[PDB]
Amino acid sequence: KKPFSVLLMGSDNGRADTIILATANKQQNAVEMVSIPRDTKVDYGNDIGKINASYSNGGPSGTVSAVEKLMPGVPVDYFISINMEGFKDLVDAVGGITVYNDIDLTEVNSKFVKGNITLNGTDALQYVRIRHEDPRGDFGRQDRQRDVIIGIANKVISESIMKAVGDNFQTNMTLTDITSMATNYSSVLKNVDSQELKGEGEMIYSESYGFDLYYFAPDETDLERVINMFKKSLDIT
Repeated sequence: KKPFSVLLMGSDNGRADTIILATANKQQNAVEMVSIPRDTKVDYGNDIGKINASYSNGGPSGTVSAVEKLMPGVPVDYFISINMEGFKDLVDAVGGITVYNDIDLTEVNSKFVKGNITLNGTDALQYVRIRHEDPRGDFGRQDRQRDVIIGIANKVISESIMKAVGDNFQTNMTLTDITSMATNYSSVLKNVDSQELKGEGEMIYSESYGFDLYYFAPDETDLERVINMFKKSLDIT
C-alpha cells in the first residue's frame, strides 16, 4: 500500500482560495497536511502572480501544476476541489460531522459550545469561517479547517454521495478509488499533522492594475523542510 498525495482545494475568474496538500502513509500510519497560503507568489516568466490564480488555467489541474512547480520534488497524485455550496452539501450528505471544539464560541452560534459538537453543512461552514472570535488567530482558523476535514473523513469510513454533491465536487479520483482508500488507508487518520508554510508577505507594484498587490514569500529554508518531509512521506523513489 504505497503512500500517496492529494491536493485539497476550496473555491468560491475562479480561484483556489484554500490549497491544502496532504500525504497518507500506511507504514508511517499518518496524514501529513500543509496549507499553502493563497497569496503565494509564482513566476510566469518574463510577470508574477498569486498561486490561488492558478485555477484560471485549466480549472483545478492548473493549480495542481502550480503546487508541483512550487514543490519540485513532490508529486501530486490526486486532487479534490469543492466550492462552498459543494462543501455544505458534502457534510449533510454524510450525516453531518462531529468535531472537538477547543474554545467556547457560543457568541457565533449557540451550538459552538465546548467539547465534541455535531455540525450540518451550513453550521460547519459558519464554524470554519470564524475569525475574530477565536483567540488563536490564523492557527485557529487552521485548526478548525483541519477539524472539519478530518471530521468529514471519519464519517466517510463508517460512495454514490458524489451525486448529491455533483457539479460542485471534482476529483481525478474514481469511485473505486475512494473505495480502496477507505478500505486500505483508514488507519492513516490515526495521526494527522497539518501545518502552515512559513514565509513573509510583501507588496510588489503591479503594472496592469496600477498599484501594489499582496504576495507571500515562503521561507526558502522551511520550503525544503516541508518538501523533504513530503518526500519522506512518500518514500523517495
